This record gives sequence, structure tokens and C-alpha cells, in this order.
Amino acid sequence: KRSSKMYLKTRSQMPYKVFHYQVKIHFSGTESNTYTNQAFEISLYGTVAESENIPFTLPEVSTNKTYSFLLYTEVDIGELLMLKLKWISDSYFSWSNWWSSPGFDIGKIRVKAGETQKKVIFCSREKMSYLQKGKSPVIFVKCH
Amino acid sequence: DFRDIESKFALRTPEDTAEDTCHLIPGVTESVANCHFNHSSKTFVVIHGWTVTGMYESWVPKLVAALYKREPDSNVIVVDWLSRAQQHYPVSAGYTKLVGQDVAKFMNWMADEFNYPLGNVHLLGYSLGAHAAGIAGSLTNKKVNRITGLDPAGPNFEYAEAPSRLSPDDADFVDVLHTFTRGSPGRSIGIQKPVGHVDIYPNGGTFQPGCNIGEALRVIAERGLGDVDQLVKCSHERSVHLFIDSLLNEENPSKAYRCNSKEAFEKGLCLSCRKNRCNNMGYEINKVRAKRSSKMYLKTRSQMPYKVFHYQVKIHFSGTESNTYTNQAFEISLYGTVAESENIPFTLPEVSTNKTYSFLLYTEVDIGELLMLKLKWISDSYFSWSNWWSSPGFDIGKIRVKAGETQKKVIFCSREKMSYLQKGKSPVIFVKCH
Amino acid sequence: KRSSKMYLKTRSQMPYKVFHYQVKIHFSGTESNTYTNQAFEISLYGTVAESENIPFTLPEVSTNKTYSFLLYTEVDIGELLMLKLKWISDSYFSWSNWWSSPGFDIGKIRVKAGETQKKVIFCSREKMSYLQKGKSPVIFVKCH
Repeated sequence: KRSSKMYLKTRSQMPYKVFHYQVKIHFSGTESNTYTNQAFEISLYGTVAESENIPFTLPEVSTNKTYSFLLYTEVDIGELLMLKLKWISDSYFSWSNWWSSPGFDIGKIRVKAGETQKKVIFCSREKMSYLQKGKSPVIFVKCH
Repeated sequence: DFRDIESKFALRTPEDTAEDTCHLIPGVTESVANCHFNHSSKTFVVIHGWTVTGMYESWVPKLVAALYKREPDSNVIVVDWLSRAQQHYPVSAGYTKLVGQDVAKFMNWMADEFNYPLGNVHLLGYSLGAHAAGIAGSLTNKKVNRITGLDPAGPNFEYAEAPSRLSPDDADFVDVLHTFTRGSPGRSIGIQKPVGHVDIYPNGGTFQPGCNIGEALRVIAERGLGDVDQLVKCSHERSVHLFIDSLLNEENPSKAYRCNSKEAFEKGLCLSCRKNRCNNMGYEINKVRAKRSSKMYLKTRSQMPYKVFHYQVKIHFSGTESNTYTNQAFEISLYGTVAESENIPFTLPEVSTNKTYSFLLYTEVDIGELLMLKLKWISDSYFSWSNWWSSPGFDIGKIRVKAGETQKKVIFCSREKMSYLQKGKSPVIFVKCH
Repeated sequence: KRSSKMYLKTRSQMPYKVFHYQVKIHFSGTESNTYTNQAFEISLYGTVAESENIPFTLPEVSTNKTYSFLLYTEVDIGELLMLKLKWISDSYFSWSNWWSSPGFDIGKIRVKAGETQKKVIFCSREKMSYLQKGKSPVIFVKCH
């Protein structure tokens, strides 16, 4: 009935044909000091191939609040089993490796497959999450 | 009362063993006429199991092709776990009840409209499918002849009861292939508690040979990323491969043996079957009822033919020197009238004197009868250091090997004086005697 | 004054000259079901090079008890910053990825450098340890 805009992404030149796996996060932690302009790095493994070090950005991070973003990969993955949620920093060295750095807690994750509508519910482990800056990622699995 | 099916029943044919062409919708009799269904012949029902992907596993086509090869002019039905099994694994455990109710309704509708004899249907069950069939049939009014499953699932089924898991009363006859049981009780994928009238525990269920370590690393290798995922699934598909191999090779079925425990079978004191024991395995299994759970054991080759023999042995060790030794490796070889093995080893600790021992041996080649034997005793001092000075030795008298498939108490027989078995020495020959 | 036995390890053939970094663990958890004949995999990173996937064995694992073992590496590392404490299993697939598998808690670690006597006190993070079977390792750092 009217103009219908559209959007997508693509690879560099040869095959194009990228996927879309937008994500939601139910951030819920204790410390309520809001932060902004922070870089989130995640990775995913599936049943055909796997990406390793794909980054993304999400400012205005808060608590007791849900966020979302768009992610793209350039390799077929089919289904997806586990996830990585590393949080990067510019203080790699052991200066910021002991003293209390800001951290949050992760509950569930609601990634949604693009080509096929799959509300797969990712699922933090019993207690082993406590996402923190300059720390190892937090694993997740299929659940529910 | 046929609108909550949500599980389409397919019907393949020998010319098409890959893609589902028909859809036998319950209640709607039109499908039966649409797709030929010989109401006189036997009809199997394959129930696959959980799949991370959204398609049938790679074994269904081979299974169905072999099924047609074995029993032509017989209908085959496949189910559509898909759309429900893709969900979380516990969700599939819950949905087993729904699928069982659905299958029971299907069979009841068939027995009402067409009164097809229930004594001519198999509920071939794999993975979760075995438990699905087991919970099924029980709701059926006229019971089911055979419910032969494959590798019944362990989780959420141990510490359960008949209504919630496969039970011997779920059908007239039942048999399972416990192809994997390694791990703690109640947490190993493969249920270890015996379920059917007769159960089969190839290799003891610890693992299977036709595979390797598998996953080299979490990221470098392919855990479930295809490739080495099948290798990781070393045994879970070995059940179906064994079943299809037995189905194809109807002439010479493998003879699994009945015993008391895996260790007892390894020792080899529980092979003779004068009574109704040591029944066949596979399609040609002999239908039998037991007063209780009846465990069984056997061995197998790597992947293709399987169908190995069993030639357990006894030794009447009797020597002079009385210094006991332990954890020693015995190597033997045998020659027959069809073929011969060369360098098959085995182990026997706690060796002593004036005492008789026994063990279990297996070979993977047909031999028929057996003429002579080798009894070499190996060492880790090959070089001429331990080639002269007196090394421990024993004396050998008679040998009482017993053929498995055919009960033959052939009495092997040492020569007049030419035995004196010794470490790091040539074997001792033996012959038929007495 | 008498016979004095000695011991060591070595590489395969060419350089030999391996190190020795024996370790102690102060296992302290809640669930008291003892386990035996389990395989522990650890890895370490330093200031010169790093090993990746060195395994070792430790049966008779219990709770509220301290254990120790001997580890060897075949590459110079100098100092050591962080540690890996993965616990391996023979149920890689997602069968044993959700339902509660046995797990323990890790406090401090008391590795001791061989060539130079250094009672470096490794140190679990605030709460992010909960070592569990078939799970990502637990990171550790220099501390105290």
C-alpha cells in the first residue's frame, strides 16, 4: 500500500549471503552504577561451523533492564549449542586483574534465528556466570 | 478425536527409502487406499529419536532398505518426531507420552477400521523412540508382538516404572541392545537396568571398538559440528548397525551368550547353553519367556561383518617351580580347516602352579575345526640378555578348549616331553588327542 | 652418609631439560559424594611462553581435603600469571550439558616453582569458580 523499506547485511565481495541472529539480554545484577559506551564480544558454536571472535557494541548498559542488538555472521552454522559472552577492556595487564572491577549477572538469553523463526532460550548455568570486565566469557547452553 | 495428532506417519517403499511420499492420516481412511498397504503381510514401525538437526538421522534409509531386503511385500511406517524433538531434550522426554498416546490411537484406529492383526507389527525403537514405543502399546487393547528397541535412553527413565518407561509387559516379546553404559548409575545415557525378557550387552556396554578418541579439542575438532560428531557417537549407532547387519546376514546369525555378569563372561565359565540359553540376536532371535531379567554378553568385529566366534579355554598348569607370578601376558594362536589366526593375544594374571585357569578368547574369522595350537609367552626383554640365564618356566599337560557355537569338548594334548613353556621362548605345539 | 636416590622427568629426545611445577589444591565444596579415578586437565600461561592442553590424573578426590600432584612442562615459561583447571568427561555431547553434574568449589592454589623456590599463591576470583564436570575451566591469577 506504500513504500516498504528493507535492510540486511552482507559479506565482503564473493558469496555475500550472510545470516542474522539478533539477540536479547535480560541483564539483572546487584551493583547499580550505570556504564555507557562499552564493547561486548560474543562467539557461538553450532552443528556445521562456528565463529570465534565476532564483536559488537552496546552503550547505555544498566541493571534490571533488558537490551537487544543485531549480530551477523558470514558462515553457515545451522543450529547453535553454546555461546560466549566475553567483555573486553583496555587494561589487559594484571593491573586490573585483581581489584574489584565492575560486573553483572546473567540469567537467560533469547536469541532468535533469522531465516527460521526459532525462539531458542539460552540459559545460564546454576551459578557460574558473574560476567565481569576483563574476565573469561560466560558459557551458555540450550535449555528449557 | 483425531485432530491432536501432530505427528505424521509416513510409508516408504523399496524404490524410495529417502523421502516420505505418503501420509497415513489417522481416521481419514483415504490414505490407506491412496498408498498400497498389504493388510495380510507384516508391518514394521520405525521410531527414531532426538536429533539436533531438523531431519532424519543418516541410518534410517539403510535400516529401511535392509528391512525390505529381508522381508519384501511388507509395509513400513515412519514417524515424524520432527517439530517436537528439536525442542530441549527434557521437553522430548515429556513429549514421549504424547507420541506414545498418538501411536496407540493410530494402532487402535487401525484395529477398529481394518482390524489388522496386532501380532504382525514391530515397534522398532531407538534412542528415545524405544521408550516412546514402550509407553505405547500398553494403551493398546490387543497388545503387540514385538517391541524390539535399540539403545534405550537412560536419563529421566531410571528410577521409574512401567507406565513411564519401557517394560516387559508393554508387549508380548521384547529385546534391547544395551550398546553403551559407561558412567555412573542413573547418569549414563544408556540405561543399564535390564528391561526386556532378554537383553543384550555387546562388549559389556563399556564402549565399542569401531572408533577412536574422537574430539581432539572443543574448538579445533567438531563436537557436534558434524565431522567427528559421528565418531563421538561411537556406540549409540552401533546398535542399529548391528541390527541391520544381522538382518542382512540371515544365514549365519551371531550367537550371543547368556551369563551371570560381565566379569563372569570375561572369565569364560558361562558359555555352555544346554537349556534355553545363548539365544540368537537380531531378527532371527528365538521368542522366549523368562522368570526374570536375563542378561547376556558377546563380542564383535570392528564394523562391517561382526559375527565373531567364541572359543574359551582352560589350562591345567602343573609345574615344579612354585614362585607365583602376576599380571603376565599370554599369546596364543590356532590353526583349523578353513582359515587360521596368527598373533591373537590375551591376558591372565595371578598365575600359579598345580592350579587350573580359564579365560575367554575371540576370533573374527571362520575356522571350523581346529587342529593345532600355539602358546607363546611374551616378555619385554627380547634381546639376548634374557635368552640364556634361567628364566621362569612351567609345564603344560592337557588343554580343554570348548567350541562355542557347537559344543565340542576337544581335548588338546601336549606332546610326550616337548613342552616346558618358558618366558621369551618359542611357543608349545599341541594337537588333537584322546 | 648413605645411598641418595633422585628423580626427574625429560622431553622426548633432543633438548631434554624439562621443568617441575608441582601443585596443591585446597578442595572445599558442599556436596560430599566422593569420586575416584578422575582426569584433571590444567593449563598455564607465563611471561615467555605457555602450554595449552597438558593433562594429569588425580584419583580419590574428596571434599574438605587438600591434594597435590606433580606436573611437568617442556617449554620455558619464566613467571606464571593465570591458570586453567578444566575437568574432562566422556560425555561431551549435550546429554550431560544441562542436568546437574557433580561439581566442587575452588579457593586458593599453592603451586611451587621448582628451579626457583616461589610459593606463589594462586587465588580464585570472588565467586566465579564452581568447578564442574564437562564445563569451562576456572581462571586464576596472582594474588595475596
